[PDB]
Amino acid sequence: VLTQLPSVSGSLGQRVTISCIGSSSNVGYGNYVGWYQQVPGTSPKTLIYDRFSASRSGSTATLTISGLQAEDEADYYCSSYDTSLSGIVFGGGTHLTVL
Amino acid sequence: GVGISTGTFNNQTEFKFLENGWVYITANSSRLVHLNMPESENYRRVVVNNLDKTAVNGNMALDDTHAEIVTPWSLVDANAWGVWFNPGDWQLIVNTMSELHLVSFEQEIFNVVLKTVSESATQPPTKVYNNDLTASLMVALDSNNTMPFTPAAMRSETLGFYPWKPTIPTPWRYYFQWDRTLIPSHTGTSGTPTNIYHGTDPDDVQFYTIENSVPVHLLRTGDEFATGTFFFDCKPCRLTHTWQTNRALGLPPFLNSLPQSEGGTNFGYIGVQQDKRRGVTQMGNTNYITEATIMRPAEVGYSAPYYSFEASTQGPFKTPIAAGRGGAQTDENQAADGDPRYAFGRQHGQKTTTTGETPERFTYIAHQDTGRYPEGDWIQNINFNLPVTDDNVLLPTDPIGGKTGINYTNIFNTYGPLTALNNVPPVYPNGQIWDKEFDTDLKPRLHVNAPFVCQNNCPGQLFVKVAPNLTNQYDPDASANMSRIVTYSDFWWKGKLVFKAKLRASHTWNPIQQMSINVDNQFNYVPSNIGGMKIVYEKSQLAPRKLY
Amino acid sequence: SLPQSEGGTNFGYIGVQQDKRRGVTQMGNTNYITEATIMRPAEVGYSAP
Amino acid sequence: GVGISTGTFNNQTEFKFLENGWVYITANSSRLVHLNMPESENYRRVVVNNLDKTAVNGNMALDDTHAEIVTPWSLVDANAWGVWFNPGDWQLIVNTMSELHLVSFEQEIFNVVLKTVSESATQPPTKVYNNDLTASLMVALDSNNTMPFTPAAMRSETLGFYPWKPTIPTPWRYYFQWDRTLIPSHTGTSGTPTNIYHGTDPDDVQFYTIENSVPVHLLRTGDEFATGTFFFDCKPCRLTHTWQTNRALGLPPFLNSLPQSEGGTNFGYIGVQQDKRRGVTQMGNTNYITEATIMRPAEVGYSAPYYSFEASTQGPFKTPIAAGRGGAQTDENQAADGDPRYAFGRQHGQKTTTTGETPERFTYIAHQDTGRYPEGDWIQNINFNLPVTDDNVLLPTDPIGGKTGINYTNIFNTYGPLTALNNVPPVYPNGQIWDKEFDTDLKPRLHVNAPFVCQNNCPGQLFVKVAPNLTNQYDPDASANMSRIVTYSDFWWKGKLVFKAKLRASHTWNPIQQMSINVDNQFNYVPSNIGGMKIVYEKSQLAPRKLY
Amino acid sequence: EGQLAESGGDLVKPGGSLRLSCVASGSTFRNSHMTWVRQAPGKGLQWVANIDSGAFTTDYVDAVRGRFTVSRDNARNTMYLQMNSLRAEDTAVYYCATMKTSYCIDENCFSFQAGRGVFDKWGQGTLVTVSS
Repeated sequence: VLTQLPSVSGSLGQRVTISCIGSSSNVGYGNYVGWYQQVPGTSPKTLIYDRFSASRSGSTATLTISGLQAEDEADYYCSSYDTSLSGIVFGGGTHLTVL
Repeated sequence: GVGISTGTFNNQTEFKFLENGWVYITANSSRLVHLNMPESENYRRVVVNNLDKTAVNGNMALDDTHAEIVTPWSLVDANAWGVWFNPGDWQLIVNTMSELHLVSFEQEIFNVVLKTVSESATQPPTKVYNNDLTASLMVALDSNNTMPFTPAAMRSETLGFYPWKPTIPTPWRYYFQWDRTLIPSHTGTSGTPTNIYHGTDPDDVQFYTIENSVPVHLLRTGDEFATGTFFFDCKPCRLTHTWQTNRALGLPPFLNSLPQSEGGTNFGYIGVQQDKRRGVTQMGNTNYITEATIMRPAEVGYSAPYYSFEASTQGPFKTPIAAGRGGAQTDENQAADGDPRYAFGRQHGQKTTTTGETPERFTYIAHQDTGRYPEGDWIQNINFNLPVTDDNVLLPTDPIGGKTGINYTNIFNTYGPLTALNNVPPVYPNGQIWDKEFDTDLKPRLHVNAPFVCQNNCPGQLFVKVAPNLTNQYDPDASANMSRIVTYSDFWWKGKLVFKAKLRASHTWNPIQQMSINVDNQFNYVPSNIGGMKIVYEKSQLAPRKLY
Repeated sequence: SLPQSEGGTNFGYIGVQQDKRRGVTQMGNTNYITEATIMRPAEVGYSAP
Repeated sequence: GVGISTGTFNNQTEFKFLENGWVYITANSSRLVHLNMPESENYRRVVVNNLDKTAVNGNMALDDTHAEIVTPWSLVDANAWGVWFNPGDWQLIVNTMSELHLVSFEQEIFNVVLKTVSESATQPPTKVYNNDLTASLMVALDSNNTMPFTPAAMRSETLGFYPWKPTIPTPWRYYFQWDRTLIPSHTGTSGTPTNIYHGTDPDDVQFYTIENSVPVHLLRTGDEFATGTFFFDCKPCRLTHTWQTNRALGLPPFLNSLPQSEGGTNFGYIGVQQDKRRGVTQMGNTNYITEATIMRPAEVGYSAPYYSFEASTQGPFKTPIAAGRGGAQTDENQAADGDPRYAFGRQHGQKTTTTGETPERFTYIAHQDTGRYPEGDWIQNINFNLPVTDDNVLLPTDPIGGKTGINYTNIFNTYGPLTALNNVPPVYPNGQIWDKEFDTDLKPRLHVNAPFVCQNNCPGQLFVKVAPNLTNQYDPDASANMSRIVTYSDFWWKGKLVFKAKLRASHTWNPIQQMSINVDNQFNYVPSNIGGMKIVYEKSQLAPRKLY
Repeated sequence: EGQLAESGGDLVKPGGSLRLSCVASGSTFRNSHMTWVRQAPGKGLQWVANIDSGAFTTDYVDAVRGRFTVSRDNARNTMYLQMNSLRAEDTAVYYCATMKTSYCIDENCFSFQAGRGVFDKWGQGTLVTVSS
């Protein structure tokens, strides 16, 4: 299971980064990475297939969110494909608190 | 005018007998072609991707990725055997003729009808089909062959084979260049191989338009069209098959001990021990003279990799082979690489009363024994010690590259200066008649799809299209789709195709194979009680001819 | 099934399932017709050692 | 007849090669033209007066005031390059041709379709279309050029550039005489500058009606119209550009010290002190002979007041300039006065799928170097004492009239007897092909809108209209607008335009600039997946020619 | 645009069997790699299974190996998950989603390449519980 931060927080309008720190032969390897947003009781929404941005950044991917608002004060999940399991794997999820 | 017809229906086949055993065969075809107006007047550049199917490891053979220009024009293609001959005419041709020459081809369009569908707004929907005495049908004949050649027989999209059933043309499209790389894999292969669509190379871009490349005639309900007569230069085809393989070439060995009693097991014997015999062999270090080692004038057929896929700018494609499999006549389950498999629908042979999307398919087992039997092949060392030991022989039972299911025959090739082979036999009804020779500097010896290949040129493709019928609200500066009155057309297409054939002569004592209606296949050539019709496939090279 | 909007991700689709398709193939023991298995008039180029 | 087509569709461009490198180009263009019935059958006289926009001091350049006659006729105009050539033909022309001649022009209207729209009384709106077979279409060719010449290319209102898209004719209108005074001002000017529309001078009134000046042909659904070939007498056009300014005319100075190693760090030296040199100069009171002061045979290009507006009876208008700017070739943002800017819609090159009223625009930076670089000019006193002092030199950095934004070059004219300049280069696709010479006693030396100008006359304009289709309640004694059956026409316009060109020759060791498709512009010349088309501008005078 | 719709989730006795359904709308289902994912209340997203467009191959997680069976019907344009041998751990909200098979290289997507690990679209979901 990929290692994902427990939570991050920031005031309105600021920039934040949520990191996915999985290992090699995994998210930290040539495979793609995906990020999803979800509020408890709602299906996840795929952010990066506009103010968002993302970068695999070698062995640790990162999603740079900006323009924090009351909405988007939600949970964010990291997913990829693992060769050691030959299957889709997810990070533990991360919550965002918007001040 | 409006009430005067511009032609006559004709679907008769004539055999005009000439001198010296030659027959002038005239095949007339006539069809009622129905054409709807195009989806959009705009040419499209569509990239078809099946990256979902290919992404599954080991499924690379199912690649359909490509790029194509899709056009508002429809193609009237009559390049198929079933369009010209019914089973009886084909029976006469195959049973009596020995060779077939393609002479001429002309086609014409007449009795053009253009109609408009007006749908009422009544709460129960209703629609009425009015005429439009001023609408036009655009007909373009590419007599200069300026457009890509797209034979519809390869997709079972030619005109129908039943004179009494109306037929439709095929929407025209042609490949737009593209760069695409697909590294093969297998089930259990780790990770995702390089599977990429690279776009287009600008140096290869080619966007053809009928409007710029061909003169377009506008045909109203009182107009007609005729392409004129084109004359082929293709080489003659043979309606005879060869059976002699290398083992049956030349003088057999004299038998010193002939059998003395009738019976299957009462064989004859050569007598002279194999190492004391006479003759010639290409084995300069062996004394054995046997039917397997004796010299033959040349090689009949050739071996090639079977189910070999080669990749290039556009991706992988199967390597074609010019001959069928060996022994398929004894067991159809062994029919494999080299035996063309045709799939078709209710317009082109399948029972017209069948339901479902499943097509009708058949594998053509060519009579000619030019193929090979890779299981009986083998290689052995230059020293030629007999019996051959394990280390000195490579067998079809031997793994190559560590794979248990692949052997040397899968990568073996024996095409050489001594190779001799035959042309592809005609396939009735779905086989293609003629094909265009490539514009390469060095041209292939034969085509796997047509028995007639076109040295210089052959008839330009015929394109039809319903001219736009605008509404008063037209505004060309609007980005939305053009507003057109629902319009369709029905026009009669008549073609005349002229062959020349030689009548066969009985060279031998025994009779030869012929096609005959029999109790097993009786009902394939007659309609059912509900009018259902089918056109089963027929073989075309029954009579045998001596190769050497 | 033609595409309905501009952009790369908007592809077209052939629609008919592959093993239900129509055409001519030199593969006499399979019903699959793809752009890699469909019959072509001849071979352009060649592989050599 | 109703059911017989009266013409054929053709959009091919033919090149027929002749003796001594001359090549005869025949551009065929064909379009389906869609025409609606006019809003009113009456010749209106209407004045536009944008006093509200010009009332804001400093907006005088935004003036639109004008009196015009609006007619019920529509103009079928094909005087643009895009109507006759596709990008590939333009590539061939510009790359292989050196000079171009306009030879002939002809057009015809055929396959006239007339329809009427009836809207049902059914509660859900619906409407149906019927062929009014007796309807008529009024065509009028101004063979004698009696009507005012109104080219559509100036308003981006010519026929479409795509053969496969229906096109509309522009509603015809022509300027009426008016008087207008507009005193210029700036933001902060007190009060209101004199801003008045003075009406019309009776001595200049000119009211033109087609029905009185031109024979009108009534074409029914089965009739056709043809103008007959017309021949031009225009001057030749050059598909080459001149790079030599005044600094590059004649014999360069001899270098007494050539370099000894490569690289841009190593230059040459003339080696003779500037005041001890030999040569000819027009500076009778100085001994210096320098590349900036040496006598050149004449002057290439000329300086003109740039962004100068001159006023006449009809109000302000920009002074046109016959040459482009300098430095714009390296920095497009400097593209300025003298470089035409074309704004066009989806009929004439803009992407056919874009949504919005914004037109697609481009500034044509010509390859020729006949322009000027005002920031590099300077005047200095007759004494010519070097280095020049502040009081003896006038620079672009110096103001005029106390204005910090206006320098002397803005009001500077150096057109003289020694001025040498070139004709405007063709602009593809939106550029006008030909133009009519002014009917003045002294005619202008060139026109800025079309490379070809007409010494005496050139082809008459074509006006199409839908003849009134009256109801049964028509009462000519009624003041209200005429009541007519909603009617429209769709007719095929075909045209043939004949050019005569010369093939270029290789004069130098090096290759020259050529048009070519590349990965950057690859997709401009092909359709999108939903049929999106465009035609991007391409330069004309690629090759260089030595001016002297 | 069309969307997916799950159904069949509900409390069921442990050790039993059930069958979740995922109806698909739009023409892309026949062409799409389908996947099932499950989310336990307040827990992390957990992959369940994937099946390709042509039903050529199927993959599951070990937690459901030999217990769940994914299947699809292009004629019914639907996906199904047979959850046999239900266990307490199965209590969660189950979603059916589309795996992105193609990712474009250029931002305007003039070039494409295959990949795995990103889900393009998600369904509504259905709640399943395992208790007596």
